Amino acid sequence: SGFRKMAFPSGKVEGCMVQVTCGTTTLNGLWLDDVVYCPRHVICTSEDMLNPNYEDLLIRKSNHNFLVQAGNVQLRVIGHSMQNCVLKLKVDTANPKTPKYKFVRIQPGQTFSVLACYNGSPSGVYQCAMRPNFTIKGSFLNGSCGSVGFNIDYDCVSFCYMHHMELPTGVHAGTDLEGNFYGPFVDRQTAQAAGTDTTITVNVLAWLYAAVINGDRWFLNRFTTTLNDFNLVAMKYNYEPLTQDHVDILGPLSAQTGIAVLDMCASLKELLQNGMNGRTILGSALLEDEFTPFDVVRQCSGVT
Amino acid sequence: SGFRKMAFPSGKVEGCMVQVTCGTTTLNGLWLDDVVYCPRHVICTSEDMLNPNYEDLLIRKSNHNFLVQAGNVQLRVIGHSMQNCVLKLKVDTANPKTPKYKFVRIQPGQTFSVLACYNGSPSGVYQCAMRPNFTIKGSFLNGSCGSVGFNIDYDCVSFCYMHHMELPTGVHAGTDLEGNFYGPFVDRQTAQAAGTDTTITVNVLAWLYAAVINGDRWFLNRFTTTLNDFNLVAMKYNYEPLTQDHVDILGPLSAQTGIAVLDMCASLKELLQNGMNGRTILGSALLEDEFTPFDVVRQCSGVT
Ligand SMILES: Cc1ccncc1CC(=O)Nc1cccc2c1CNCC2
Ligand SMILES: Cc1ccncc1CC(=O)Nc1cccc2c1CNCC2
Repeated sequence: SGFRKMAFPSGKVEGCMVQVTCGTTTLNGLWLDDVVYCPRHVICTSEDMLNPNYEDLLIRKSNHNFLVQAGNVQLRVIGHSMQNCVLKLKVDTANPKTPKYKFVRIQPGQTFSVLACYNGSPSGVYQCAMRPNFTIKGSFLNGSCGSVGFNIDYDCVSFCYMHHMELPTGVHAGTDLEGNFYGPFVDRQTAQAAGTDTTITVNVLAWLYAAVINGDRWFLNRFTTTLNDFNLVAMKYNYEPLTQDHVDILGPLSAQTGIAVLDMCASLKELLQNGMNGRTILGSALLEDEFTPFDVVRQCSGVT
Repeated sequence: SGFRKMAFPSGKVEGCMVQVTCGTTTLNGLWLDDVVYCPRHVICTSEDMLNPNYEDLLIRKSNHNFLVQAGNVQLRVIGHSMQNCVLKLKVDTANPKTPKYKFVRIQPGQTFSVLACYNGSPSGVYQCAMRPNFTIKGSFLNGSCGSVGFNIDYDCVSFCYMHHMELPTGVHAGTDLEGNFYGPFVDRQTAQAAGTDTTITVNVLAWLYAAVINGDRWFLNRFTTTLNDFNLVAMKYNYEPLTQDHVDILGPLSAQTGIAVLDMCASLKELLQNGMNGRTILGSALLEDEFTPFDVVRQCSGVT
């Protein structure tokens, strides 16, 4: 029992972190096989930041300008290419610690672990969700760029995020491992609107099921609702509309607890309309949306 | 910017996890050098649980009865001994992945990361605090016993906790790595009173400083207080009394922000007396006490 905001064990990812320096800029790279992936803004100086012409800046660089260091050893760079907002530095040595891996583009509302790094060294690990507006609320300081987000399925690490930028609002933006930004963001030092965010309804319901499984049941009520009625409430409270696909994904948790999804929706409806009245659920005084239904089942079943 | 409940990178600890089986019981062990540490209750059956005579149960066991498996390879057990509530299984092979390590007994109110494991395999990592009453609010299922808590200082892992038990209340109890329980707990299947818990005042103030550093400042007020006046409020709200040692530990955060510790105490006093009024601080609707002043500085400075 107990329910925590659990991250994946970061070991397989720690073995891939390297430091990449170009000119006077240092950030993190991800070394998989004989390629090191890092944000392309490593080639920028301070004057470039506002409106960089990455193609021109990269043309002034040669393989020997990209200093890649894996802990204490130096990697020899034999190729460089830009793919969207990432640089791919071909090195002459395959990473001996390369785990089984995939590059994936996650959907908004999905969760992943971040291994925050500075100078190629891991500092900490935390779990977060990709917001519906494609930002993440991380913990990143200057030098953390190139830190990655990932999920693990037994022995396979699916890398889904590489950190690039902190928006003026203090929220974070980045790319998939092919260098495509999540959201409308560009790698420029400029104010950039992040869309209106919403609460991930299916995740809140998953977390309410986790609460019931772990003994927090005070919020269960005598009511039910419909998808239409619940969605009128979700609209008013800036929650994502619930669909039958979301109900279907909540099926295993509904079966385990015996609480029909629409009955849990009626509990969530009452919590939205009345608040918590100074009470808590799983140690939180707000409705938590950073656990997917898959996360709840995994944590509640002890998947390793 | 941003502030997260960050765990240490778990890689150095993942390399030490093994599975220990004795009879029909399987749990986790920690393999450091040529010794495997695990909870002594691995030698119990279901009838033993209520009042085990561990000395007698251990006498019926021989080295070959303790099956230790590190991933896919079997370790040869050449010695066994019980030290308090832990068993130490001497093996013929030193763990090649043994990091630099220490065994430490942490103080209540201090924080650490837990690498939850099942069958010797890591499932997830999370950060928590040792409560003032010596329990931890973890996320542990049957089979997680032997999972450990730790802190990391550059390359040295200080192991501070080994998981043993879930109390009937759903909170967790365990030992230091010498097998001494934190708190009054015994490794028996019985109802055991956990003392009255309190909120870790110095940690809440550290987290309020983290909030100010990261932009959440609405709670700052025009007031100040004294240690005596603040402690009358801490008493009423079940908070640990603040001492000059706690004020001194908050010195670096007070210096960085320019907010005197007693002025932050007056902000905390107003939050205790009036609540949050439906507002949030660092994404929380309650006063968070699982970050020490050291954690706040480490996260805010990017220590790797
Ligand atoms: C300060 C910080 C904190 C947390 N996470 C990231 C950062 C740095 C950042 O946003 N860098 C950046 C992002 C887009 C483009 C460029 C840069 C840097 N100059 C080159 C052009
Ligand atoms: C079920 C669970 C969930 C989370 N964490 C731990 C557990 C198991 C547990 O409390 N075991 C235990 C703790 C003290 C003593 C003994 C045992 C087992 N039998 C032997 C004597």
